[PDB]
Amino acid sequence: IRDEIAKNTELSYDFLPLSNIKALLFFNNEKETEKFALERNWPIVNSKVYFNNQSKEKADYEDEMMHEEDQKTNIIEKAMDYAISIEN
Amino acid sequence: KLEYPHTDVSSSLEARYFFYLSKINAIQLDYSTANEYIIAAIRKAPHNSKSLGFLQQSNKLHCCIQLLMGDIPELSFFHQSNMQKSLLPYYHLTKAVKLGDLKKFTSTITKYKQLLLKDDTYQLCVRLRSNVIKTGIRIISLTYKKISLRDICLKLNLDSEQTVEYMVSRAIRDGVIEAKINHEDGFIETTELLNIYDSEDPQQVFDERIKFANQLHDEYLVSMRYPEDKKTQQNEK
Amino acid sequence: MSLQHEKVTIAPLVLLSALDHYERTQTKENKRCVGVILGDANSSTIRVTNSFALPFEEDEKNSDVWFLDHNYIENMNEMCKKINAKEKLIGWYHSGPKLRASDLKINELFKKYTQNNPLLLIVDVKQQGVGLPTDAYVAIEQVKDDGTSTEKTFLHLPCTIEAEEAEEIGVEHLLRDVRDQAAGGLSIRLTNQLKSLKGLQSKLKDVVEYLDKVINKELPINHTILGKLQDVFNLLPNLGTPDDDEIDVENHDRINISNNLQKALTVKTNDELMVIYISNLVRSIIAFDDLIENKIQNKKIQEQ
Repeated sequence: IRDEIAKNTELSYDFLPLSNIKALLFFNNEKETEKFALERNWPIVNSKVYFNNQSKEKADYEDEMMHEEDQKTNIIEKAMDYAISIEN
Repeated sequence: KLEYPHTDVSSSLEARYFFYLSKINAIQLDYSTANEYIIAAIRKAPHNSKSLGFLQQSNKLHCCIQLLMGDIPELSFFHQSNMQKSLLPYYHLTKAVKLGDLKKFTSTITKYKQLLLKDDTYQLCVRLRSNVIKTGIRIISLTYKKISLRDICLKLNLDSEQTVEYMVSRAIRDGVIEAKINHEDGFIETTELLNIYDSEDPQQVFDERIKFANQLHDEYLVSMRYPEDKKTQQNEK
Repeated sequence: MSLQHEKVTIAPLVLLSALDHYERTQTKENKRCVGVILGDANSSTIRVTNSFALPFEEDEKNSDVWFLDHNYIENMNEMCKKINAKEKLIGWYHSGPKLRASDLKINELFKKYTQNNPLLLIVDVKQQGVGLPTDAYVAIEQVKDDGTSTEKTFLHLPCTIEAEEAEEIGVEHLLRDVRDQAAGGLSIRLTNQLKSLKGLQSKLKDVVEYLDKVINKELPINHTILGKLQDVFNLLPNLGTPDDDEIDVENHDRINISNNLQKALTVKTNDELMVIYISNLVRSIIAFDDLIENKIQNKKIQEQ
C-alpha cells in the first residue's frame, strides 16, 4: 500500500509537508517517513519533499539506454516509409 | 502458441474465434485489444434471424467491454434495437455508470443478478464499480475547473476530503481525470486545455490513420486477381 | 577593360567540339590545345556559340615556352564572319586539365584582339566529376590588402549551360537516357535527395582539411576565402525559435493532404475490387453453357 500511494502522489503534487506525508503513507514515526523518503530518492529540504527527483532520474535512465531512435520515430523515417509502400 | 489459420476458413469460424479471444482477455485486465476483437466478431458473423442466438450474446459483451474502458456506448444503442427484451439489464447498467451514482449501480447488479450470471458478464459487473466512480469524478472536474474536495464530498457523497484525494491520486496515474491536486490550497485544478495544433501531436495520430489506409491497400491487391485467375483458367466461350 | 562575365552560358556544341579537336591533333601526355571561342559579348551572359582550333604547340621542357600563330587567327575569324557576323573573339579555350599561371601570359595576348576581357574557358577533356566539366575564369587586375601590387590573377566565374531551341532538340534526338541527377518520379527524387545531401558532405570535408593546411602547412591566407565562411555562420538557420514551431505546423498540413489522398484512392481501388467480382459472376453463366457446346467440339475431332 505505501508504494502504490507513493507512486500516485508524484503526479498530484511536487510537495507535501512532512506531516502530510506521514498520514498519507502510513507510518507511526516521523523519523521512519524521512528515512523511507531518502532511500526512495526524494530529498527532504526545508521540510518539503521533492517527488520530482526520482521521476527525472528514471526518465534520464530510459534516454541513457538506446533502442531508441525508431520507437519514437523521426520525421524523415515517416516520410521514407510512405514512398516505399507505394512503390512496390 | 499460435497456429490459427486465416487461409481457408468460413466467416463463421472467425466470428467464434474473435468472441472467445475478447472475452478471455477482459478478466485479465486488457480491454483495448478485446475492443478490436469483439467489434470485429459482430461484423464477420452472418446477420440473420436464425443466427440470433450468437449475435445476441455478442451485443451484450460489447457494451459491457465499453464500460470497462471507462468509455460509454450509446443510449441510442439499446433503444432502436429489436433486441430490447434481452438488452433490458444493460441499459440500466450503462445508465448507472453514465450518471455516476454509485447507489443506483448497487441496486441494478442485485436486481439483474440472475440474468447476467447466465451470460456470465456478472464477474465483469463487479469490476465496473471502479468505472462508476471514475465517471462521477470526471464530470466534476470537467464542470468546475477549480473545485475544493469539500464540494466534491457534498455532490457525490464521499466520506471525507481524504477519501476523494486518494481516488484522484490513483486515477491520474492512469490519466483518466487528467488533473493535478493542489494540496496546500485544498482543490483539484484540471489540466485539460486542448489546442494541440501547436504541438507536434498530429504526426503520430496521422500516421496510425495512414497505416490503416495502407492495410486496406495490401488487402485489396492480393484478393482481387485471385478469383479472376481461376475463372480465366476454367474454360469459357 | 570591364567585367561583364557574371554569367557564362555555354552551348553544348562547344563542349562536343572541344573533345573532337583535342583527339584530332592527338595532344596527350600533358600536351594542351588552344582554340578561339567565337561569340557574343557586352552582355552580362556571355554566350559561347562556337569554337575553332588554333595550331598551338606547347612544350614539355617548360610551360613558359609555346608556339602560337597570330597570322592564323584572323583568317579563321573572317571566314566565320561570313557565316554569321555576330561572332567575334571572346577568349580562347584551354584543354585543362587544370589551371596554370603560364595561361596568364597567353591571356594578355588575346586581350589585343578582344574588345571585352578574355574568357579562359578550361574545357576539361577528362570528364572529371559528376557535375560540369567546365570551370570558367577571366583574367582580372587587382591590388590586395596584403601589400601586393598590380596582380594578375584569375577569378572564378560560375558556369551555366544554355542551348538554343534547335540545338537542344538535337540532344534529345541523339540520347534517350533518363539520367541519375534527374528529378522525375518518386523513386528518382528519392535518389536525388540522398545524392544531393552526400554532395554537400563531400565539399564541407575539403574545407575542414584545407583550414588545417593554412595553419600548419603554410598555404596562403586570403580574405575572400575566410569571408565566405563567416557568411555561412551568420545566416545559419536556428531551431527551437518560433520559426521552427511554425515549420512543424506547416509540416502537419502537408501530412494532412497526404492522409486525405491516401483514403481517396482506397475508395476508387475498392470500386475495382467489387467489379472484378461482378464480371466473375457473369462469366460463370457463360462457362456453363460453353461446356455443352465443347462436347460437340470434342466429338467432331474424334469423328473425322
